[PDB]
Amino acid sequence: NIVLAYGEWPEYCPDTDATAKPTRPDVSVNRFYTLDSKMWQENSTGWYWKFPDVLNKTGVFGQNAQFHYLYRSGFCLHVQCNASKFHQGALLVAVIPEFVIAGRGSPHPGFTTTFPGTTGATFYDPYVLDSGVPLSQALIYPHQWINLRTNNCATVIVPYINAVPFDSAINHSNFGLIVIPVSPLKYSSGATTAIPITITIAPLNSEFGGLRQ
Amino acid sequence: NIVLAYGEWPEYCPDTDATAKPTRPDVSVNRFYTLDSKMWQENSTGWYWKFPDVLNKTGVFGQNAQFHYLYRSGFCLHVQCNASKFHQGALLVAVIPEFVIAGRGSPHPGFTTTFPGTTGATFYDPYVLDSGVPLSQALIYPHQWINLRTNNCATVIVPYINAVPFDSAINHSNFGLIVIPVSPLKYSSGATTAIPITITIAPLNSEFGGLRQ
Amino acid sequence: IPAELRPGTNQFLTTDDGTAAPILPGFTPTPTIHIPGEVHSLLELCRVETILEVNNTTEATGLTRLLIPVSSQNKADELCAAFMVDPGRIGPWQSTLVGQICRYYTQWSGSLKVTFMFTGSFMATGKMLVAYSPPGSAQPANRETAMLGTHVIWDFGLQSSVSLVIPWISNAGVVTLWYQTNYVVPPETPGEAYIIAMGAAQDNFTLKICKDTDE
Amino acid sequence: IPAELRPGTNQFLTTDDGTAAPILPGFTPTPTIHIPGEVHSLLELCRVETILEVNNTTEATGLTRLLIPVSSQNKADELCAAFMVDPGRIGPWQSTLVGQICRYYTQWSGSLKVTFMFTGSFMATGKMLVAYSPPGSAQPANRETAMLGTHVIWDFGLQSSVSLVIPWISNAGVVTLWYQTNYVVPPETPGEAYIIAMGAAQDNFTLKICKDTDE
Amino acid sequence: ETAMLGTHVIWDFGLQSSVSLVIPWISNAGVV
Amino acid sequence: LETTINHFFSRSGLVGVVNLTDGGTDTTGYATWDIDIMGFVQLRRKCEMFTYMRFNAEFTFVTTTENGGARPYMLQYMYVPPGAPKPTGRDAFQWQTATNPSVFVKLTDPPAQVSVPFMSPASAYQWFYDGYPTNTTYGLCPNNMMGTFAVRVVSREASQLKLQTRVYMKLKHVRAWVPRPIRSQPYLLKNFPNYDSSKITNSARDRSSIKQANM
Amino acid sequence: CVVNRNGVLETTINHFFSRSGLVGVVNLTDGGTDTTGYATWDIDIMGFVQLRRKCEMFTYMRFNAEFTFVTTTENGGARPYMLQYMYVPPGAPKPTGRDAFQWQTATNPSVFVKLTDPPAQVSVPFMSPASAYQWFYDGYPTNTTYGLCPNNMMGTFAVRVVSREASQLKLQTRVYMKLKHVRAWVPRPIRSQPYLLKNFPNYDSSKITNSARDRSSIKQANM
Repeated sequence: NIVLAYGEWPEYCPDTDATAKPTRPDVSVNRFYTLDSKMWQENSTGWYWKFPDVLNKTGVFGQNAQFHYLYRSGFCLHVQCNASKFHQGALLVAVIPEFVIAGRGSPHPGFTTTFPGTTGATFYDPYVLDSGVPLSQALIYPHQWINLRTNNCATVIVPYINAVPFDSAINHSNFGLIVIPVSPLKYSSGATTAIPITITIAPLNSEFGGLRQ
Repeated sequence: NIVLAYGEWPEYCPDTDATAKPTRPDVSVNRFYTLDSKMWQENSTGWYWKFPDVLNKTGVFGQNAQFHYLYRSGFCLHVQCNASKFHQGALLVAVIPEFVIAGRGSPHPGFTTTFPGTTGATFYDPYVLDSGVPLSQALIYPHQWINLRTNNCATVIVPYINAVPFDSAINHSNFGLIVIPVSPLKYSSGATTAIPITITIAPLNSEFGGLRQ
Repeated sequence: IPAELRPGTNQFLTTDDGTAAPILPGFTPTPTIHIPGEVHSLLELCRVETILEVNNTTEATGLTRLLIPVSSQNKADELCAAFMVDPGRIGPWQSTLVGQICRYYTQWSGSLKVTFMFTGSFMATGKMLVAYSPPGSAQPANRETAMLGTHVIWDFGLQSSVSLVIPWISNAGVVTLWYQTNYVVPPETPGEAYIIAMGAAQDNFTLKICKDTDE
Repeated sequence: IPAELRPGTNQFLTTDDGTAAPILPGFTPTPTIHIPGEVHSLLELCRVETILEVNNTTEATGLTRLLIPVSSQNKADELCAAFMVDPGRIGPWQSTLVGQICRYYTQWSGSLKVTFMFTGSFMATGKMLVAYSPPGSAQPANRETAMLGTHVIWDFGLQSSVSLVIPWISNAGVVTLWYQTNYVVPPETPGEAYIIAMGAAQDNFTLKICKDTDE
Repeated sequence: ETAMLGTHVIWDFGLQSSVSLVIPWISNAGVV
Repeated sequence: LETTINHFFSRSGLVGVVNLTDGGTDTTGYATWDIDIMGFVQLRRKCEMFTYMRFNAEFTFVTTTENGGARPYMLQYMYVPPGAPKPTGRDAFQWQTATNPSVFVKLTDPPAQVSVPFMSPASAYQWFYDGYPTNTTYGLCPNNMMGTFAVRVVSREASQLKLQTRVYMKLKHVRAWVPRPIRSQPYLLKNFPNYDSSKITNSARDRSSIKQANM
Repeated sequence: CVVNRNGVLETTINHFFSRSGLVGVVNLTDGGTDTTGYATWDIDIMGFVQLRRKCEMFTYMRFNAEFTFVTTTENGGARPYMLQYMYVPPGAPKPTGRDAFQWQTATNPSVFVKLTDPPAQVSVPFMSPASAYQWFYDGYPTNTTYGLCPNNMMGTFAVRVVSREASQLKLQTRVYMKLKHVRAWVPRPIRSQPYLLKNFPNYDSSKITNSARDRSSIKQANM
């Protein structure tokens, strides 16, 4: 049913120094944030979303992660696409920690290419994941297939993976959520051309330390 | 109330060699020696007194420290200034062991500059303590502030601090007592211009060994 | 005390166990924290199933070489795909995880498994025959002589994914993919689909003498 | 006995623990006595409060740069003084004890405190606001946006000295000093005073890799 | 997006054919 | 025992070569070398299989002359820890700073071996950083600095040697946390993952048809 | 960024004076008649201003010292010549020539190490009549006599090449001192003014350098 990233069930920080202190916010921030639905077509090529960049400037999490210079949280990711029984295809939904966009053409990528926002950007070369690293071996990461004749939803629960127990939520993005159609979408003439893909994010154990302004 | 220099409560010499023998004088020498009162003005710049130089040639302690070639004693220092509720300022009263006057102008200091007597000399550059060593960090020493809106007296009890348990009281001066106005003296027109600063010295555990003439 | 120096004193022999002098005594590093992951050995990386470029032809050019094409114009018994089982030689097993960590590690011996999954519509129905030949024999020329081996009759309606275990390769064994029944679709449903092949090593897979890779 | 010489024999590597031959055997030094003091580590020197040159302007020239001036011609909400919290960088913390023993010791992390005391007449009365901003934010431009932080309403009649604890600096945090109420004096009393600022590190202040100072 | 930050219910068509939302405490206005 | 994470990084190989060319006025007489493991593409491809790594390192300096005949000249292998300035000349004052641990070993001795601990402010070295340190500023992590060495011959009046130092690094106590796929595209730069998208090289060599297992 | 605490083993009084650095350089220039052929060096730690500023943070210090002598030629090529590193304890006379009788006094412990050997290391104990070295003495030993303490003498070394008929070497000895078992009693503030002399605290009062670099106004935290 659910994929559990590295078998952890994320928790709070144990007994760290410089915190006696950090606020543990309630379900006002731990609700279900539903992003936009991306239309997956025949010539579509994939998408990626940076975390926690997709929940900056959005709701209570935007007002906390912009006015705090420490941050630690784990997420619950729920990707679901709504297709009929006459469409076909497959999606690869993986979670890549420290997902670095490379830059192409023998030339560094822009700000909106690596930090796309809520509207996550699209791949240019999904075969090499836009990082010179092949999709053929991209099943090392916590993944789940969305095959349109078997299932529609994929649930991945990601803990906090970092070498430092507290960083800033604006500069550093911990992981990325790729959704790449490995097998393309085919349909007979008359069906719906675009199939939406909706994503729901619920933060689990968010912490914030040190308040501004 | 009182500042205790390095947390010691000075005592007599434990079981040293070449003394079986030294005389332990009574309260004929351990009375309260009150020196002169120095007038602190607007353009005043500080004072310093060398110990036990201020009690040589003065009373019973002068007749003992000049006719003995061993010496060991600890002191009790009581600095007090008498100001009204219309004057303002602050004094830094510290105790500097092995306080060496440097000498200025790219030239060694005279005898009366480093061994001033009962009338202790005044600083030329109090910002560097006349030793190239800043007043900003001079709170390492056992100190007490005399702020004229809070208190008037400052009591420091100094033990015997030396690498040799017996020296001569004429050649070697163990420590120095600085009194420096960090904040200057200001007063409205009509008040008393000069404010006196009186000092009372009581030796605690004086010892003398080997008599002359 | 007396001492004698045997031959081999002043040599710097790499792969040694002699300690070196610490250049910063009294230095205390940053204390470690709990980071998820913690790979203890490379042997638990080569048992993760990764996609296998079976369609490594010339005209593929992209993500269309991870996919084995299944059509409805093909009749029964017509050999959908075939590939050797060689994790470490040149072929489909060059894009997988088990086949790239053994361009190091000169010798290897163990069991594997190859997992197929079908990426057609929910309405489509058919069958496939998945036969593995031993490493002494060549690939079968007929479906009937492939039926007499280690076949698996895999259909499309009941199961969407099947797996076959290859026993004990060593440094070859050919696994084929035959049409048992043609690809059956209802009206207004596309007639082409794809199979993507996966593959990893089993628990008794081991490795031997180290060697640098050939990129 | 046989022995082999590993690489690194005849080197003189500084920061080593090898003993040397005593040049005077049978020599007995002078026995130690009890001297007061006995600094066991440099970490108990950087927790002694020392004066802080906040008024490090150009025209100061002497002891008048230890003192923050407070006047009676200044109205309410007019920013008496402001300085960063950087024990080790260039500024007011260059004249203090905690900031001069960390021109050695490349890394540092811990808590601090800054102690103010007032040097006016006994008859004078006023208030001050002592606000500390976190190291992500700049200094506040208004008193109202400095009131919403970690302020301390410090008055002059009740207390003559106040202290504020800065939590967890690292190698920046700005502490300001605002007029809450103007400086009130009776007749025949001078209208100018001074505040001298102090500062030291807390008990959880530590230091790391050694380095020579830059004078 | 500014309606997602309120009291939303993500109702789909395949799983459920009917959904209900409870409005707390009207009085004599609230827009759904 | 041979597939473990500590034996995969076990042996010591070449990691950097510098040259002195002492003699005269137009020549420098010293040679520094920034410690990095991403210099050669054989250790770079092995260490970019993981994201977080934590290890010690011990070094060995094999110095010969230009021809090989080694007369005894005394050398100095210093070590500049991260946060300390590098030397500027062969007679500068950074050679006499006591906080830089230097090693005095002649040319005729066996090579000078020394060990360097974990030197990061974090608790693991990061080789992939998805952030900014606040175009060319993306993906730079200053928590990977280890130091230099600054080889120098100790003399007075400009000996005419032309030396060549070879540095051999051994990785000890290796811990790697999260794995990632091995790179297929060739390298373009040293610090960046750029891959020249105008020609995407494939991860499997081609064959004639999908139905023939012979490749 | 840093969340944890560092180590307290590196701030101690024994690690602050731990490592061995350069403390003195002498030159021989053997050969002929007009040249001397020997080189003495009075042991003092107040030679370089980096160890002087660290040790004048305290008044009373008590330590051992071990020495290492790195000698090269003028170019570097070291042929095997036998050297002598003597040690004149405080109260004994220094040598007057390369063939004087102070080289054969058995109470001066000398070390015979060639040029091609690894450097000659030796250790010197606590050599004071008091129980601590004083670096600030407020007294007279009975203008230029103020603040001199003869309880800090440690000795010389007097490097000499052992030969018979005047080898033509030009050597250079570098002395590296390591401070062991360091005990410091009373602290004092670190010096801000630059040094003028070697044995005296003189500071050139005509220009008092400040202990903090200037900024524009008191109301701006940007510096």
